[PDB]
Amino acid sequence: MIVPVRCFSCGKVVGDKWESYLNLLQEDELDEGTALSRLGLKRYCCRRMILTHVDLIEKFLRYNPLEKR
Amino acid sequence: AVERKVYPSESRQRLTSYRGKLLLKLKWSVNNGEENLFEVRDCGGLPVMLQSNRCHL
Amino acid sequence: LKYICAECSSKLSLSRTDAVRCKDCGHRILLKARTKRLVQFEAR
Ligand SMILES: [Zn+2]
Ligand SMILES: [Zn+2]
Repeated sequence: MIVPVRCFSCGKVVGDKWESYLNLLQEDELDEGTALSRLGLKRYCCRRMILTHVDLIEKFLRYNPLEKR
Repeated sequence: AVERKVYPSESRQRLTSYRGKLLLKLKWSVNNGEENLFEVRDCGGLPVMLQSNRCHL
Repeated sequence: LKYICAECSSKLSLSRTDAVRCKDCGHRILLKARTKRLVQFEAR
């Protein structure tokens, strides 16, 4: 849904890295491994949190009951 | 009034069925075609399945 | 305005002995709105 603020296994804060990860994938032609490395995620426990996030809140947000559609 | 479109979201929210209207035209024939009294008639609400040609989606 | 229409999302307030319907359109489903009240939690 929304990016987990802290990695489950260790506790390194990965919640502030989702947008920068998307930028590194979009602007630069960096693959996921290189982008995760550059973001500072060393342990694979930290790498999986940002590598496998789905970000379903974007799909959840289109059903807004407080706005005229 | 003018009939509007009812959507399955409305049907789920109302906790009621999502059914169309079934119309049959009866042929009240008498004496092998001396005179025929045609008449269409509503036959209650026929439930329809989603994403079918009888659904707004 | 304690209610929100479920089709046009327009705020509307219902008095007693009043029609349960929207005013800008003719939708019969009204969503209740969330006001400002304290809801204590635990950051667990
Ligand atoms: Zn970790
Ligand atoms: Zn309305």
